[PDB]
Amino acid sequence: STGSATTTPIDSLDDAYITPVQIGTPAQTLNLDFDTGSSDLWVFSSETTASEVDGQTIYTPSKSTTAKLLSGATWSISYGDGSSSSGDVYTDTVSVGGLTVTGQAVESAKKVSSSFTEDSTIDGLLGLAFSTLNTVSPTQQKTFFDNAKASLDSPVFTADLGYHAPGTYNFGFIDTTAYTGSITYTAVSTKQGFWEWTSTGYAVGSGTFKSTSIDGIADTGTTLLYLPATVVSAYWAQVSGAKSSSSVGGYVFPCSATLPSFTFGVGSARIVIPGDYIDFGPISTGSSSCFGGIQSSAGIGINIFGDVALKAAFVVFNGATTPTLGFASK
Repeated sequence: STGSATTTPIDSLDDAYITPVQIGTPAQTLNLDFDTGSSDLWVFSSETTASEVDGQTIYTPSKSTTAKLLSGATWSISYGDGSSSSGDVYTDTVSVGGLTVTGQAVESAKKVSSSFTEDSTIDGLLGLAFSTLNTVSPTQQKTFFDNAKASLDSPVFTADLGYHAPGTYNFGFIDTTAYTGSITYTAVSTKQGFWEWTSTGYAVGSGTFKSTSIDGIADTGTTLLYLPATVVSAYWAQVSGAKSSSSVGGYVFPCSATLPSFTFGVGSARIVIPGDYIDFGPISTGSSSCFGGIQSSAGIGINIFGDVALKAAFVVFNGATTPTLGFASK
């Protein structure tokens, strides 16, 4: 089997991407944030504290003939941005782009933090990291991908995120029309539960490539590119007037600037992030200070190849017995 679904930016900055997901019988379609940095499929629901719902579409398990309470199971998750959610668990039928999993754990939120409430466009998350990170207790549950894997034509999914445009998540096949050149594959460590890999270096604009190992994670659920302070300083030094602002929470730059590109290495291959991808617009409405899309990972504890980086590539998440990651230009 295979599946193919379009993923759409939630706003004009590509802050996140939503993908429609069918849950239950008859189908209830919710728009979920596919997150290769976590491993829980959770949704706003009929159980979510009413004051914490503001515009989201909810899953109502009592209206699904295939829903079953997973008795005694609870979940609770905290994300890198400080947001969180928790609740109980149902199993139900879940379909993405024509690919169906029966008996998928659907984690129903009883509580969500303010960031989730305030984002009316995101109805929940669909985790695509390794199932070892799943938070369901006392019986850990599998991701949608893990459950689907055996049925797929090939044990892979691909992320093809757009810049200010829709893109695609495919399951079970590699669309050879969706990228240019060849795909370069690189090793993955699953030791921390992430799609963790080592970039071979970077360049700023038309500058020379610096060969240096940068361990980090491919994380579709993180907006920006978070890299070591040395790398980030070298980038922003090429933008007149750019500075790190503790009050704003990162590097800012004059909105009048033209940003240089940023290149990262995948083995001997190179992925180029155009400068425009690194512009996250005014820090507040009407400001002439703009927020940067490359930020320091210092104090996160891990480097993160988030959407800024991933959207410059066609990315293969290869879930074979020994997982790997592939990157192609597009």
